[PDB]
Amino acid sequence: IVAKLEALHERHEEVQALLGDAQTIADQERFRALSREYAQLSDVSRCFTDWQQVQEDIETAQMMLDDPEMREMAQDELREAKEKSEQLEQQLQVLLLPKDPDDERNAFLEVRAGTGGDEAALFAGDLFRMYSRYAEARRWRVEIMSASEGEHGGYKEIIAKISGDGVYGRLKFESGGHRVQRVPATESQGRIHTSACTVAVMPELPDAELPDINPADLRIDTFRSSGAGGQHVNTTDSAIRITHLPTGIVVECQDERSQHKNKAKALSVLGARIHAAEMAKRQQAEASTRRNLLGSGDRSDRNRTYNFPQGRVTDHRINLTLYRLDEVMEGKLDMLIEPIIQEHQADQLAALSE
RNA sequence: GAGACACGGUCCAGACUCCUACGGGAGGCAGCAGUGGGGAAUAUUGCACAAUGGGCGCAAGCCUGAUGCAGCCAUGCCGCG
RNA sequence: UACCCGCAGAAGAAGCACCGGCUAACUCCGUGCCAGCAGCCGCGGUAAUACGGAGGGUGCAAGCGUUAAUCGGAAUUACUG
RNA sequence: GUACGGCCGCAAGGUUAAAACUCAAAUGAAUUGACGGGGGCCCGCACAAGCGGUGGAGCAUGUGGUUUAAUUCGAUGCAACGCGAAGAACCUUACCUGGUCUUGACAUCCACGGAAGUUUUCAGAGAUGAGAAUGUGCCUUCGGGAACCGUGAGACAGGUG
RNA sequence: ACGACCAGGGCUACACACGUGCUACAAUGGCGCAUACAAAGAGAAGCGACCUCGCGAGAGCAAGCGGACCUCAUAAAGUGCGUCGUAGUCCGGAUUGGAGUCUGCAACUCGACUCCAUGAAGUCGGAAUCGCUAGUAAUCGUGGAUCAGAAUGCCACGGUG
RNA sequence: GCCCGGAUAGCUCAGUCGGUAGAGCAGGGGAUUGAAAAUCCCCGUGUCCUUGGUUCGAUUCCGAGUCCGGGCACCA
RNA sequence: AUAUUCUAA
RNA sequence: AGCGUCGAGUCGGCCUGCGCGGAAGA
RNA sequence: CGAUGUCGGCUCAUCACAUCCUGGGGCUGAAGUAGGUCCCAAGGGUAUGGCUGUUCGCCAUUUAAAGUGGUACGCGAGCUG
Ligand SMILES: [Mg+2]
Ligand SMILES: [Mg+2]
Ligand SMILES: [Mg+2]
Ligand SMILES: [Mg+2]
Ligand SMILES: [Mg+2]
Ligand SMILES: [Mg+2]
Ligand SMILES: [Mg+2]
Ligand SMILES: [Mg+2]
Ligand SMILES: [Mg+2]
Ligand SMILES: [Mg+2]
Ligand SMILES: [Mg+2]
Ligand SMILES: [Mg+2]
Ligand SMILES: [Mg+2]
Ligand SMILES: [Mg+2]
Ligand SMILES: [Mg+2]
Ligand SMILES: [Mg+2]
Ligand SMILES: [Mg+2]
Ligand SMILES: [Mg+2]
Ligand SMILES: [Mg+2]
Ligand SMILES: [Mg+2]
Ligand SMILES: [Mg+2]
Ligand SMILES: [Mg+2]
Ligand SMILES: [Mg+2]
Ligand SMILES: [Mg+2]
Ligand SMILES: [Mg+2]
Ligand SMILES: [Mg+2]
Ligand SMILES: [Mg+2]
Ligand SMILES: [Mg+2]
Ligand SMILES: [Mg+2]
Ligand SMILES: [Mg+2]
Ligand SMILES: [Mg+2]
Ligand SMILES: [Mg+2]
Ligand SMILES: [Mg+2]
Ligand SMILES: [Mg+2]
Ligand SMILES: [Mg+2]
Ligand SMILES: [Mg+2]
Ligand SMILES: [Mg+2]
Ligand SMILES: [Mg+2]
Ligand SMILES: [Mg+2]
Repeated sequence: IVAKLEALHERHEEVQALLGDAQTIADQERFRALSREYAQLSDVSRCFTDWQQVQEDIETAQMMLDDPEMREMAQDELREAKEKSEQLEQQLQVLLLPKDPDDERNAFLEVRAGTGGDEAALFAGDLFRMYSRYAEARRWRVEIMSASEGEHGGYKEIIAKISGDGVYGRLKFESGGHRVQRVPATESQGRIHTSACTVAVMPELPDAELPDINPADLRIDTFRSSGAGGQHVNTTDSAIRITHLPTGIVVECQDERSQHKNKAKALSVLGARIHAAEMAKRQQAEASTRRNLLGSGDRSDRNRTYNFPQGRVTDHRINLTLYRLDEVMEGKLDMLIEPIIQEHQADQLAALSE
């Protein structure tokens, strides 16, 4: 975390090379993706320099006078300066806190039973409750589209839309395996069992606007229809082939004797086929996106472990362990989320162009 | 030819490599060393005919990558630090 | 060249595998069904003689392990049996 | 005992008969149990025979849940739920909010300075802080202490974590 | 500071679900008046008589008793006589208003008790389910621990049966 | 494009033809069970597709749409 | 006459 | 208008007449 | 309606220009090469196959280019069927 904020000072000075000189002013293109990079990590740098002024003072705060007598009375002045540097860390949060429009949008919280059968399902229930209680705290509107209840309680699957301002900015990190280690409720011998649940947090995609079939994006071919119908069918351009140039979808229609009916029928079909083909892409995109977020339901594939015996939650990607499980299960998730958002932004502002 | 259907002979055909004045020619490391390649992996383009053997010779000798030796490698066995 | 004699000075010369059982050799720290180990049985899910390091120990030693391959153990193709 | 091939068959199929791959077992008999909607024999308000309740009402009380700054922690089939608690207004109290302390509310150890106690005032929600009178006893080699209070250490105390 | 001190809050929250109790729905009863018959137990910062005052909870004054002595302390169901006459009642006593009492630095959150007023649900409880074999069940009072105060709980005690 | 039928509880369906809607399965609460089913008791559930009329009053009777299903779009 | 089921340390 | 200089007209609306473009086929 | 033979192919065409190529230009978000777009221009030129009765279309491979239309969607007293 501190090592990352050091890497900002590494990419703070090399950029701060040209102000009113002649090197990168030749092309405004490359300069545009450089001057704007400075601005983002400039606010964080100056605030970090203020924190890098207080640390070293602690190694000369123990004894400033020399003899131990007034040192403790003098330390109270440096103790107040330590409380000020604590507020600089409280600011650090706000300077990292993300400002990307994608974070503000709403989110579909999908929770599925991993390995553990009924026990997994009971813990899906405990996770969904934990998110629900976290969603109603900060005051979001959580509502259930699809539930599949387990035999002994909980859910085999629970899909809930969580609606507010900044949902997908705080729940994006819940995606993946959640491993639970406890004596289940479905357990006769008092044995500890290790179940997992998969959580997918997918952001709300702007519904799906079925667009108008622009006639300038059509090639319409008229020609003689095939088969029976005497002189009329010999001589009449009844048959329609509408080729949609964008997609490349082509629909032929010669079911009726009138070109107008055929053309009408073909536009209808070409509509249906264009609108079915794009809704297929969306399903595939969603299916693949979900597949990746979930991972396997196996106990080995996890971002977080909830060990009830020890009352330990341990996020595995930010090697963090808290003995505050009872709190976390009641939906005080800002013990776990905050750090993850810090270390995510620490990387974003460190690696943008590189 | 005593002996071969002949490793470093002949003829034909074939594929491959090379030379060519384009007409035509040349060649065969499964000797020793060595090169490329293949491979988990296997050595020096030494020295000498002094010894033992072989060819020819009356013999002296000449030839002998057989052989005797050296080089390389903990590859093994044995011995010693 | 083998071998012999002289000179100086401990001087120039120790590693490799293993230590849960089978199997000779045990403890501490770290990790927390992860990372990893593993010939078989198995070990590891916050008090690990089994993982990784350390200290100690055992076995081999200019080798030591691993892998491959063969017979053995296998009376598990049995002639012996 | 399957595939492929062969032979047989009207067919159904039979017959002959592999391999890959996979597991560290699979298996036989017997032993101790446990279990059976197996058998036999017994017992207990276990049923039956009775009597009175609970489940509905209002209230008490505990719990789950929900709520909350906090609703402290524990008990959870029988064998948790008027249970730990034989008694939460303060105290208790472990919880929350705010105000405070840092060898420290509670111990031992050392140095320094003071007898304790006694009344009284102000500020403060109180903790606490700042004053002012008021004593300077008890053991005594009248050198020293030990009755307990302050102040400074750093060994540690402290923790219903 | 996950240690320590303090004030004030909270453990008493309330769409709801369950357990354990209490009180009822009445006439084998209610109310009024009169009147019998227990056991067991507690008591010194304690139990507190008598007398006086108060509708009452209580208050004042104060004996006695570390108790087979004094106090708590009137047992109640029962019995006799009266009334009510089957009504949501002269059943039931929730809830709420007003006015008090006492404990306690302090009863707002959050005490118990008293008085006047108020007079809810409830007319014997669906599926179900509990206890009990005799001085038992059922029903009737009585005491104690904890405790300043604060039992319908608990632990004891007799009565009727 | 036209035509016939349909739109009623969460799902599948009755019903009514002017007033005052049901069923089964879901759902909720209780019970039974060591627990989950099955079972048992108690409950709730609808703007009667959307509009614009007629009417004192429309789920019901008109006239539009919308969605669904079933025809048909022919003679040549 | 009717009695199904019990994952995974 | 042209570039303060230069020395008579000048500017763009209205009413209306006739024309111009817009105007490619076997 | 006392008959004006109807698709496509074949053969043979002929005209228009709203130009596919070649010729001449303006503008270009025209550096060059190559394009875009609009104007002028009808002299000449303007695929062969696979599939399908096909017209159309898709596909293969060409070409400077494989124009768009009219002609009883030209052409059965010319062929096919
Ligand atoms: Mg030869
Ligand atoms: Mg050769
Ligand atoms: Mg060679
Ligand atoms: Mg190689
Ligand atoms: Mg030679
Ligand atoms: Mg051993
Ligand atoms: Mg082997
Ligand atoms: Mg053998
Ligand atoms: Mg067979
Ligand atoms: Mg066969
Ligand atoms: Mg019975
Ligand atoms: Mg009740
Ligand atoms: Mg609790
Ligand atoms: Mg608990
Ligand atoms: Mg505990
Ligand atoms: Mg416990
Ligand atoms: Mg309190
Ligand atoms: Mg505090
Ligand atoms: Mg307090
Ligand atoms: Mg409580
Ligand atoms: Mg009454
Ligand atoms: Mg007492
Ligand atoms: Mg009533
Ligand atoms: Mg009655
Ligand atoms: Mg008995
Ligand atoms: Mg009683
Ligand atoms: Mg008491
Ligand atoms: Mg009794
Ligand atoms: Mg099943
Ligand atoms: Mg004109
Ligand atoms: Mg005629
Ligand atoms: Mg032209
Ligand atoms: Mg011409
Ligand atoms: Mg000319
Ligand atoms: Mg073609
Ligand atoms: Mg034509
Ligand atoms: Mg024609
Ligand atoms: Mg023809
Ligand atoms: Mg003709």
